[PDB]
Amino acid sequence: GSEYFTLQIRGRERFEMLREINEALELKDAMAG
Amino acid sequence: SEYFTLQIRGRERFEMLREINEALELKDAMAG
Amino acid sequence: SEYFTLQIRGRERFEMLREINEALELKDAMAG
Amino acid sequence: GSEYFTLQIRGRERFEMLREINEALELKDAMAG
Repeated sequence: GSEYFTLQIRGRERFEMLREINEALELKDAMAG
Repeated sequence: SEYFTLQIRGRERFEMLREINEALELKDAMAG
Repeated sequence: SEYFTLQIRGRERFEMLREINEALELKDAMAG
Repeated sequence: GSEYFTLQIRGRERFEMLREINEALELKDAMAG
């Protein structure tokens, strides 16, 4: 299975941007299986 | 400022998002 | 709405940003 | 040299987010040469 990694992000706005991207990529993951 | 953490699935995805993240940090630093 | 264009240098970078872009579109569509 | 590609982006906020990312990546390009 996938290994998980943690990224340190500077700034709330940047965090929210990268979090939204990550959440979207994970939704794509869910449709693949 | 306290920094945030984001947990990412997959090495390639992590490396991509890390590259983006660090490039954004560089852009801030180069502006001054 | 009129959509925007962004010009990107490099196939790998383009594919990465396109994947992100389309995943965001999917997230919108799945919310309703 | 690099080939350029155009991406169609839906929504101004998303455009600004991806544009900022792209601009940052290109700045990194400039420091490599």
